[PDB]
Amino acid sequence: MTFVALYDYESRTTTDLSFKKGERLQIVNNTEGDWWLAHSLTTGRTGYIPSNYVAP
Amino acid sequence: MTFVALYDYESRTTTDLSFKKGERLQIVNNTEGDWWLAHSLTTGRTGYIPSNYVAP
Repeated sequence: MTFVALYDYESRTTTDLSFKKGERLQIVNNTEGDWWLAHSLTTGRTGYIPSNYVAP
Repeated sequence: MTFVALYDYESRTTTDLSFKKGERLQIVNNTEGDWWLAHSLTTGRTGYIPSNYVAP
């Protein structure tokens, strides 16, 4: 259910969450799933993807 | 190792990857881990966090 921040994190974009070590966080269930850093073998581009959009 | 895009996805920020259905993608191993949408019970803010930054 609930996690705790091991480290400070400063947001790098408009969608990530800043937090300081020790905060208590709850994971939100979204349709998109976990996000992974991926490389497209098709296009050569790279960045984060919604795991629920892909399959092995 | 390798996944395939089930759906089109259009990037919403500077760090996500756009792709069209059918592309082949490889997951990149990063230090940050998976990213989760989280809600901070401490601050009330919400957004994506690097899973490796937190523990239960």
